Amino acid sequence: KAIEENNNFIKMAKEKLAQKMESNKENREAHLAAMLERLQEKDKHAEEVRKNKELKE
Amino acid sequence: MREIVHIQAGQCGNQIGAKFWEVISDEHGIDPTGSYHGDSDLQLERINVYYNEATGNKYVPRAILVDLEPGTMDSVRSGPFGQIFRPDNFVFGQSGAGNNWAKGHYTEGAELVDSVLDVVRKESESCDCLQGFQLTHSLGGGTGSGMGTLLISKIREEYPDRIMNTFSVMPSPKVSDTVVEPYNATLSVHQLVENTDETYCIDNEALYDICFRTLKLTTPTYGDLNHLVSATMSGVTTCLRFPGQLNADLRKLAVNMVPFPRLHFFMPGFAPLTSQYRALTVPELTQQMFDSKNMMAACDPRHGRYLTVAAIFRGRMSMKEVDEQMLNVQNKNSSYFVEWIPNNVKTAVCDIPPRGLKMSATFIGNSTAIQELFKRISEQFTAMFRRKAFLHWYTGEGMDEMEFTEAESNMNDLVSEYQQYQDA
Ligand SMILES: CC(C)(C)c1nc[nH]c1/C=c1\[nH]c(=O)/c(=C/c2cccc(C(=O)c3ccc(F)cc3)c2)[nH]c1=O
Ligand SMILES: Nc1nc2c(ncn2[C@@H]2O[C@H](COP(=O)(O)OP(=O)(O)O)[C@@H](O)[C@H]2O)c(=O)[nH]1
Ligand SMILES: [Ca+2]
Ligand SMILES: [Mg+2]
Repeated sequence: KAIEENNNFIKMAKEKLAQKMESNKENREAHLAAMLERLQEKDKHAEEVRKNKELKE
Repeated sequence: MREIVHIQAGQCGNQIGAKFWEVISDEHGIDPTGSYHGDSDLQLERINVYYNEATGNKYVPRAILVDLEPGTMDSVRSGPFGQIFRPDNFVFGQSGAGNNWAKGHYTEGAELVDSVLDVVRKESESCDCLQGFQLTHSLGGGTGSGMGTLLISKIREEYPDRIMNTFSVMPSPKVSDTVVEPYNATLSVHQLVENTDETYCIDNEALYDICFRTLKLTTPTYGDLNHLVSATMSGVTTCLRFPGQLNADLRKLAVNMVPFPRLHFFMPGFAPLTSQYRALTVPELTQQMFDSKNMMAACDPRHGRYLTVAAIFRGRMSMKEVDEQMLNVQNKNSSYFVEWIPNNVKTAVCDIPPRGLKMSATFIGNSTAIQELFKRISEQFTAMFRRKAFLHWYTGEGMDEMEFTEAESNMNDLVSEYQQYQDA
């Protein structure tokens, strides 16, 4: 039982840690993905601005 | 039945156990390197009880030294009589037991127990007629308490017909290393109730008070407590270590002291108490050894009744006067001796006095007042256990709360059993 509980604690610490570090990488990447997607939306807007100058002449 | 195998376990066990071999080696004329330099043939007549004979006519104690850390056993080997012990009998682990019964009994000590039993078997093998085992330990720590009781349970399996006796030092807040002592002691008491034939209840409370009140030592060390212990250890082994027309072994003595199998916890005592010039008279020895102040277990014998008493007087005195004085205290205090065991006080005299004293007396009392000792440790236990305090140290090593609940109940049963014969 001493071994069983000592192993359980090591097991669940390792699984709790791996779940957090993977959940964190998902969240950080998704936060950076949204930031770039908003910045890439400005490039698509700036392309419509430059087209509406040439298509008005 | 001549040979006894001695085992000393833990810091305490090895400390008082070292003092035992210091005192008796002096009494038998054995020097620090093992050679005989006595004068009386009585010193060699029953030397086989505690010593093996070696080449060059050397005497080696039949002694096994156990601990879960090297520390204290390195101090034994360095100490005054440490060279006399057989090097193979020093059996020790490395990690210690942190005053933890569970470590001693179930994890750390389990790893070391079998190699201790190999040394026991080695000693028991070359024994013409092994009478039994004796053990020195504390019940308050981890090794002596937890492993010492584990050894006692293993020894009983392999040697179920041999006598198991212990000197078991009981913990007290007055001389206290850790708050978990009551836990360790309660777990150990249940083991001794099952697996020992006699247990000498050395109470550190009592040894402290004797050092403080009746010896005027303001700051008593463990050596001052151990001085009182070794005087008693010598006293209880006198009738086996010498003659004098007494035809008794550990079993014969056990048969006459223990009327009920579970009630084998004795109240040791010694007169005179020392730390002298005027030798005591026989009446003084008798009054002192029966006095509560001289008791090595902090109980009041007036609060119980004596089931049996044994007293062994050392020195050159009148056996007529001993008989008279021993009969005087019984017949003048007959309420405190049970009427339903006739002639329950027995006595012996040995001509050889111990070192320093011209005449002494060692008291072995099987009184029902020892319930006070077990009640005190039961109260300390429950104070913590009702809040499950400090249990994590034990559950971490695999133990359940159930085992504590059992042990609490087993000792309270012992107390109830002592109360039964006190009112009968
Ligand atoms: C007639 C007369 C008075 C002799 C008598 N009639 C009934 N009884 C008696 C006396 C004795 N009865 C005993 O049962 C006895 C027990 C005994 C013997 C040896 C060792 C240990 C022992 O636990 C020990 C000692 C040192 C140690 F390190 C670890 C353990 C106990 N000694 C006695 O002198
Ligand atoms: N009388 C006496 N008691 C001791 C001695 N050493 C430790 N103790 C007591 O024993 C208990 C501690 O156990 P200890 O033997 O040090 O632990 P272990 O080495 O793990 O068995 C405490 O209750 C102390 O009061 C000693 O030399 N003499
Ligand atoms: Ca280990
Ligand atoms: Mg200690």
